[PDB]
Amino acid sequence: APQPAPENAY
Amino acid sequence: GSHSMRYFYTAMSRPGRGEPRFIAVGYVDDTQFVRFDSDAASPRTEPRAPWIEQEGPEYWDRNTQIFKTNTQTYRESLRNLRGYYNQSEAGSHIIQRMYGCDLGPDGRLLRGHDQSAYDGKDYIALNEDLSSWTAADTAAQITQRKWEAARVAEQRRAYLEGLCVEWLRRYLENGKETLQRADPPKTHVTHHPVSDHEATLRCWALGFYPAEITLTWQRDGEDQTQDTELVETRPAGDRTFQKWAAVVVPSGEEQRYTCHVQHEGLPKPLTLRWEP
Amino acid sequence: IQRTPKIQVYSRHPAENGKSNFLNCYVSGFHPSDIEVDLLKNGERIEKVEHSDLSFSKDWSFYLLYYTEFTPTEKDEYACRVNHVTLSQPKIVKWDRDM
Repeated sequence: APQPAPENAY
Repeated sequence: GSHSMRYFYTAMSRPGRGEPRFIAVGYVDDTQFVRFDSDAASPRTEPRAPWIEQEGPEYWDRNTQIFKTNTQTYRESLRNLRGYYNQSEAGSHIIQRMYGCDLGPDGRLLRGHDQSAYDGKDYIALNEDLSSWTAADTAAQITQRKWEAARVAEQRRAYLEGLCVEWLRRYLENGKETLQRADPPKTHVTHHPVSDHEATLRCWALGFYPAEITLTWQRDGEDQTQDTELVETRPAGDRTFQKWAAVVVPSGEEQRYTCHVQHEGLPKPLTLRWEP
Repeated sequence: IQRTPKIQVYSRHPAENGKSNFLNCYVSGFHPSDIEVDLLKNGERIEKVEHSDLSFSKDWSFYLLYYTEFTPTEKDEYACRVNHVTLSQPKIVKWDRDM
């Protein structure tokens, strides 16, 4: 399973 | 360790041809198991390995929402980086990100990973402590300040030590018949005369898994690293890999050369020689 | 900057004339990701050709596998045609059953 979203924008 | 899980994200801008495309693929060791492409007719996380198909509807919908949300977030990130580098809105750029967990042969977390690149160059990476960052330049420093203020490292660490390891162990069990099976390489040496007094000895390794392998030529017990032509390990298309190493030798001196093969699927390293 | 693709043309299983196999064209080490790859039979583009999902290596360069089923022979010539932003002209790589 992938990293939870939302991720922080760069 | 002996196992790992990795997700690879690629976001690519293309001014004049729509919004940035976002692709994500997931792997357990050298086996891909999922994919998502924002350019698909109807974007949705799709299975790429037999053992992942058993996951329920919630699993796939959860994955799809994450990647659909990421599609939007990475477009924002591309706009941000364009600005950090004072770049024109006319060029195409790419953000790449690799992240995942490594487990020891016992099943314990060995280490976590989270690395990003911009246009093929290292941008920012989470350090092994899973708490601090290493920025490549003043632009990445802006991202670093932003992620430190938002406690991003803490969120990545929580994932890497928790969900990442948990799901990896689950996948390893569900696909144990393949993921936990090493296939040794089938080996042989071919001979190709190049001239009257020189011939090419090519050592082959076929049908092996995982991709990790060591192929070397020795002359009188001395390896020929500098004189050996070693091609990049390549996929066969049936989950296995292929690789070969060649050396040009003097006719009649072939028996002074030996090919050595090391692979996880081999109880003991192999030593081959040309057999006329 | 940019990186030119490495190209390897080979078969999935050892080549046996008249026996169904798989022709592979592995392109790797390139950047950016846009790339055009065609598998050719006697100079003609093969229609049914699939490819793997885009992924990249530790050095961030990309790699893709293009493949199609095929039956080897002594006469039929196979090759892989690759074009990339780093190439001024499309690169042609012929299949050598011993490579």
